[PDB]
Amino acid sequence: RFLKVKNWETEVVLTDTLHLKSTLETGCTEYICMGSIMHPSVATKDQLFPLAKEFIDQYYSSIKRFGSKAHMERLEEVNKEIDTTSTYQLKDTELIYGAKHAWRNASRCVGRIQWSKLQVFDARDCTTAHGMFNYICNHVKYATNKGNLRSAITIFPQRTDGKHDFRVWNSQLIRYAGYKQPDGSTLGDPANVQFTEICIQQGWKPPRGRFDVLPLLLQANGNDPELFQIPPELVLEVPIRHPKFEWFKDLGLKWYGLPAVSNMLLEIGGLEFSACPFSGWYMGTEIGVRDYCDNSRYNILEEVAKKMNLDMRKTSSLWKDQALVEINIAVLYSFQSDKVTIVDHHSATESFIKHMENEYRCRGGCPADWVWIVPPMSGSITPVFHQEMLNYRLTPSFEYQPDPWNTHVWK
Amino acid sequence: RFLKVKNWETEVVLTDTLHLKSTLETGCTEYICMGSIMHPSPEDVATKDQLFPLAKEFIDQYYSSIKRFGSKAHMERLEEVNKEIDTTSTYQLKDTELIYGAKHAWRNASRCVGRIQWSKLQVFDARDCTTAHGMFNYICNHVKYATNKGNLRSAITIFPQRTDGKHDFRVWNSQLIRYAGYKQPDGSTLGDPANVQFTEICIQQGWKPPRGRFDVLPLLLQANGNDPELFQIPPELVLEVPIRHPKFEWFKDLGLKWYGLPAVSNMLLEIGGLEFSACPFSGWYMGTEIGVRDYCDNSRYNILEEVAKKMNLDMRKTSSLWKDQALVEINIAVLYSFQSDKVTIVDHHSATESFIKHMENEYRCRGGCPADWVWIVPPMSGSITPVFHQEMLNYRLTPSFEYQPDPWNTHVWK
Ligand code: HEM
Ligand code: HEM
Ligand SMILES: C[C@H](O)[C@H](O)[C@H]1CNc2nc(N)[nH]c(=O)c2N1
Ligand SMILES: C[C@H](O)[C@H](O)[C@H]1CNc2nc(N)[nH]c(=O)c2N1
Ligand SMILES: Cc1cc(N)nc(CCCN(C)C)c1
Ligand SMILES: Cc1cc(N)nc(CCCN(C)C)c1
Ligand SMILES: [Zn+2]
Repeated sequence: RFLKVKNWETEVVLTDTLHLKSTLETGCTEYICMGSIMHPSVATKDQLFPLAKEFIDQYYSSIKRFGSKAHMERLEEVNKEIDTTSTYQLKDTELIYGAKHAWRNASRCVGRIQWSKLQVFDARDCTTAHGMFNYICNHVKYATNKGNLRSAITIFPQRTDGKHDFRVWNSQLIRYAGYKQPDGSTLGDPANVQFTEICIQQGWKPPRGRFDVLPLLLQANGNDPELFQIPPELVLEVPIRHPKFEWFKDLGLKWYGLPAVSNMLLEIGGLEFSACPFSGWYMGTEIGVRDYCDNSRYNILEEVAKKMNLDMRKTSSLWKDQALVEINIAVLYSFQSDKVTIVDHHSATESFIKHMENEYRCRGGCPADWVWIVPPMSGSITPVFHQEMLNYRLTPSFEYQPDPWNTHVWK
Repeated sequence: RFLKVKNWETEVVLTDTLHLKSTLETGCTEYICMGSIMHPSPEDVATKDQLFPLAKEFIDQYYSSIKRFGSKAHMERLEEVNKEIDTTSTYQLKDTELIYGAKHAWRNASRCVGRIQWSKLQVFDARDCTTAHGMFNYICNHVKYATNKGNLRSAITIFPQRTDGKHDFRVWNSQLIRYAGYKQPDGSTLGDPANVQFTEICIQQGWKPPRGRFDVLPLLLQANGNDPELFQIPPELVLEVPIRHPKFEWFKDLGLKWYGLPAVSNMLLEIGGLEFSACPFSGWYMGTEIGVRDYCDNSRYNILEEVAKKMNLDMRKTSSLWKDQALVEINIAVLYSFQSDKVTIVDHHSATESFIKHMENEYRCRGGCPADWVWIVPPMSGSITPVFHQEMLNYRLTPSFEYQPDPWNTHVWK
C-alpha cells in the first residue's frame, strides 16, 4: 500500500511508502489510538538473527552493496558470532550508520534535518565508571565547542545478559539539582528532586543552590554507580536577560547551553546500547516554556507577570500567555547574545517541514509524532501544526528504558 | 481489556473501559498511527441485514440508558423498527431517542473541548421540513434562540434523515455565519480566504456580493436533493462583536469584527444507522478559535503582520517572536471584546480546565471519555494549559457526528 498525508495550510500532499518497513508497536490498535500516551507497551539466539539480518540487510542496501560479496560474508560472520557468543559485535561503520539512523527515525525529534551530521564517539571499549567519566567529559567538551554546539553521541558497551548494563543514571548530562524544603517549597529544579536525593545519598555534598549542576552518576558493567563532578569549565551556561526589560536579569536565571539525553536506549540490529548519551542544541521553547514555565518546574510565570504589572485576577487577561512570550524572547536573545547556538520554534519547525518533504522524496516517508513535533507554544502559527504526519517505529531506534534505580540490585 | 491514561502535571491515572464498546476503526494499526490525520478511516441504502443490526444496537443502547434494560417498550420498539425497515425501507426515531442521540453524538465528539455541557443541549426536531424555505425558517429560529441576545445557548436543528442519497437535505455553508472571501484582480484576497470557493458558488447563484471584508454569506439551503436556494439571514439575527483592545487604543482602528455564534452546519449526525445530513449545531466560541486561527492562520485573515507593525516589533527575524507577541495581544483583544459586550465566550485556560473536570467525570460514571489530544490542545500556549499534559485515549462511539463531502462535489443539478 501507499499512504497520503496533507498540509492543510499549503495543500502539499506526500505519499508515504516507508511505513511498510515499520516493526514494533505504536501502541495503537485497529479501534483505539494512543498517540498522546507517552510510554505505551535479553534477546535469545533465535530472536537475534532476524533482527541482525534485517539491519545488516539495510546497511548494505544504504551503501549500494546489497547482495554483494562483502554483504553475504558479513551476514555469515554475524550468524557465526550469534552461535558462538549468543550475540555479535557491530563494525564501526555499522555503529555510525546505526546511530545516525536512530536519530533519523526519532519520530518525536524536530531537529532531524541535521541527522546526517552526528559525531559518533565509539566507547564500546569502556570498562569502568571513571572511563565513562572520561568519555562523557570529552563528549561535552566536543559538543559544546565554546558555544558553537555540535551534535554528538557516545555509545558504551551493549547489553549482554542484562546483568552487566552500562547506564548513565542522569537523564541529561547537564541538569540542575532540585531540593525539597521542609515547608513544601522547592529550591532549584523540581523535576530533578528525586535524582538529587539519589546523589546526595551516594555522598554528593550539594551546594543547596538554585542552579547546581548535578553530578554524573555512572554505572559500568552492572556495578553500583559512581559519582563524578563535571569540571565546571566544561559546563557552558547562559545568564538569561531581556532586550527590553532591565529588571529581567534581576530574576537571576541562567540555563546550560548543552542539551543531552542520557536515560535512553539505542537499538541497532537487535543489540541494545543502554548507555548512549546524545547531545544537540536547544530549541528555545524547551527552556523558555517547559523548563521555566511548567507548573512542575521553575514556574517563574507569576514572578515574570508580577514584574510586567499584569492583571493576574482573570485568566482571560492572558497574563500567563503574555508572560510566556517575553520569557521566550529573553531565552533566545540571551543565547544569541552570548553566541551559544539555539533555535527558535519558528525556524526549527520551518526546517522540519523542509526535512520532512525531502525525506518523503528520497526515503519514502518520515515518521513523525505530531503531539511531540508541534512546539508547546504558538502551535498553530508554526507550519508543523497544519502538517499531517504518520507515526511508525523504524529501527534502529532510540527507546525508553526503566529508571536504573528501579532495576539495579545493589552490592 | 483495561487501559490507563495519566496526567503528567498531577500524576492522576484514569482507567478506561469504555473503549471496549468502540464500534469502527480509528485509522490506526499496531504498526502505524494516524492520530494527526484529519480524515482517516448514494447507494449506501442498506438492505435489512445491513440496517437492522445498527438500529437494534442504538435502541438497545437507549433503553439501557433509561433503566429499561430490556422491557415491554424496548421489545415492542425492536419489533416496530423491524416491521418499519421491512416496509418503509428505513425507520423513524421517537422524539426521546432523537434527543438522546443528539446529546450523545456530542458527548462522543472526540475533538470537542467543550463537551462538559453535552447534556444541556437544546434539540430542534425539524424532521417535518420539506423545502429550503422551511429550512431557512428553522435556521432563523435556531440562530435567534441560540444567540439569545449574547447569552448564548447550545442547540441543534435536525432536518429529515437521508433516504436514497438523492433526496438529501444539506446546509451548503460550513458554518451558518461565515464571512465572504473574494479573489482580488492582482492576486490577493479580500475577506476570509477559507470561503473563496463558497463565496463564488453563492455569486454564481446570483448573490450580489457587497465585496467588503466582513460580508456575511447567505444561507445556501438544500431540501430533498433539490437544487440549493439562497437566503440572506436577517442582520438583526447575526450578532457581531467589534474587536477592540483594553490597552492598545489604536487597535479598534484596525476595522476588525467577528460574529458571536459559531454553528457547524456541514457534518452528519449518525444515529442507529440513520444519517442526518443537515444538522447545524451551535455553541459558543473559545477565543483562540477566532484570534489564533480565524485571525492569524496564513491562509486565513493573516492579520499578524499588520498588528505587529502597529506594535513596533522587531520583524527582522523570527527569534524576536514578534508573531507570538502579537498573537497574544490579538486574543486578548478578542476576549476583551466579547466580554465587554456580554457575548458568551470562554478563554482557552478555562475551557481546558473544564474539560479535565469533564474527563474525570466521564471516567467516574461511564468508564472513559474519547478525546483527541491533537484537537483538544488549544493552538496557542498549549503546554501551559492542563490538557497538554493529559494523556488521552481516542476511539469512535456511536451516535456521532461524521464529516461528509462538500455537496457541490456530489450534487446532480436539476
Ligand atoms: C541537533 C539539534 C536538535 C534539536 C533542535 C532537537 C529538538 C528536539 C526537541 C525540541 C525535542 C522534544 C524533547 C522535549 O520536548 O523534551 C526532541 C526530542 C528528541 N530528539 Fe532531538 N533535537 C536535536 C538533536 C537530537 C539528536 C542529536 C538526537 C540523537 C542522536 C535526537 C534525538 C531525539 C530524541 C530521541 C527525542 C525524543 C525525546 C524523548 O522522547 O524523550 N535529537 N528533539
Ligand atoms: C458550547 C460550547 C462549545 C465549545 C466552547 C466548543 C469548543 C470546540 C472547539 C474549540 C473545537 C475545535 C474547533 C476548531 O478549532 O476548529 C470543537 C470541535 C467540535 N465540537 Fe465543540 N464546542 C462547543 C459546543 C459544541 C456543540 C454544542 C457540539 C454539538 C452539538 C459540538 C461538537 C463538536 C464537534 C463535532 C467538533 C469537531 C469539529 C470538527 O471535527 O471539525 N461542540 N469544539
Ligand atoms: C494536520 C492536523 O491534524 C490539523 O492541522 C489539525 C491539528 N489540530 C487542530 N485542532 C483544532 N482544534 N482544529 C484544527 O483544525 C486542527 N487542525
Ligand atoms: C500527555 C502528553 O502526551 C504529554 O504532555 C506530552 C505532549 N507533547 C509533548 N511534546 C513535547 N515536545 N514534549 C513533551 O514532554 C510532551 N509531552
Ligand atoms: C539531543 C537533544 C536536543 C534537544 N534540544 N533536546 C533534547 C531532549 C531534551 C530532553 N527532553 C526529553 C526532556 C535532546
Ligand atoms: C458548535 C461549535 C462550537 C465551537 N465553540 N466551535 C466550533 C468549531 C467550529 C469550526 N470548526 C469545526 C471549523 C463549533
Ligand atoms: Zn494512533
